[PDB]
Amino acid sequence: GKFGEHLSKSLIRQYSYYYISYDDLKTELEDNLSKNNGQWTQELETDFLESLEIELDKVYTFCKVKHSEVFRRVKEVQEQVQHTVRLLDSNNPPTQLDFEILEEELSDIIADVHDLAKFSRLNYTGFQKIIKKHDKKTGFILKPVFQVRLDSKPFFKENYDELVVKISQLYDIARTSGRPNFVRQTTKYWVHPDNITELKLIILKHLPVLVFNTNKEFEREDSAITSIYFDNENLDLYYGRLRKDEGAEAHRLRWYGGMSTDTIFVERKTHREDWTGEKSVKARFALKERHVNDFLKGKYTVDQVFAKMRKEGKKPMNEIENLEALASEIQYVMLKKKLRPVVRSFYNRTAFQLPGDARVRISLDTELTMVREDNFDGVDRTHKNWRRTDIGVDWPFKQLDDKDICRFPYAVLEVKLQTQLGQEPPEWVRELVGSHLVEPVPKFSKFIHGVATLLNDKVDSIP
Repeated sequence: GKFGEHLSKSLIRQYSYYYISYDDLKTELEDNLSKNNGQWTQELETDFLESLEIELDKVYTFCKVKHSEVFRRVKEVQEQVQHTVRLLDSNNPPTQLDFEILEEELSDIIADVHDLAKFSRLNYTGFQKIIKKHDKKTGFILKPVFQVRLDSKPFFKENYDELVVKISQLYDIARTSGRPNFVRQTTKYWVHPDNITELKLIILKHLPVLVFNTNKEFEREDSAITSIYFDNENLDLYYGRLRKDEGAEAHRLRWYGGMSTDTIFVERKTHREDWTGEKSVKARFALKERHVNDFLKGKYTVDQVFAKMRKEGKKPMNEIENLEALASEIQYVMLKKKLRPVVRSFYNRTAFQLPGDARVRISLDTELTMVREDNFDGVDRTHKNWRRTDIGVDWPFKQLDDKDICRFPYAVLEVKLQTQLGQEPPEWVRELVGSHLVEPVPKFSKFIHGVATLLNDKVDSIP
């Protein structure tokens, strides 16, 4: 009534005529009743139902025009945006200037959808308010009669749910300026044993030494990386890795820290030639030391190996089945190729990294040593074991015969960068790498070096 006409004055500026004539209908109700001394008739009702059907048809059609008009701008931009995306890969590319315009046009449609929605709703509220006022002031029933007429001609039933979702989808393309990060680097350097400490102290200031929670304080023992490499009498695996053969496997049994360590890593490296397009892999499974000799024989089955892991329930069966397939393959090769402990690789690793920072990550391998594990010269070193027991991690292994050990003259410094595009690596790294402490050099194999050095007499190809 009064609150309905006062709020009606808050209509959209541009559209004043297209809007409901509430005042004109409120006058028709009060003027006809005053004339008939507060009484409504069959004649007055049919004439008032005419006025309402005139305004309903006026609104329904305008809204059927503006609805198609705003849907036109949508079709036009949906098309232009879909073609812009196609042009991202083609010879003619779309610059950032293009997306700025597309966004500008969407913002304009957003304004229109808003105005269309505000109008449809304001009008429907008016019709509801006028029918409610008529049925009150007269004893005539018009609410369910007129509802049939409103439902047959809906402008208010517009969901906009799909339009809004589409506008956001299109706007996101303009926001993401198309269809929608750093650079890695790994360098190895030789370090002369005179600089191991100086270099360690330098790195220390910037990056802390990575210490694993060893259930006890640090001991030199805790940095030892011992790896027993396997090959046969004919040194098949060595030649394969040496000639960089496609699919060339290298088998090694690794343990971290001192002799107290019971968890042994059964590792395998598969070489993949660049022509395949596939990268080389490294795969491993953990094994208790008390089971190693028995496993390599075939006596300790793969199903026995992983029985505890299956029962533990921590790992998904898919992963377990892959680890089982791995162990099975490693077990097959050891037997079929008659592999035996051939050469031991030892070195101490000091890692340097800031927690949750990968911009710079350094590692230093020191006391690089290759020891004989074979029986190719008649001398049984292992004594039917997977490693010799006359040595531990007790470098420089003085007890060993001079011809069984190769104490490598240098240390290896590995610098792993992850530099975000546009930015540079820290100046401290650039200064260190360019200093008298490190020498530039490419990666080498401790297995190949060990076999070629210690088994010089057995090998024909020496790099």
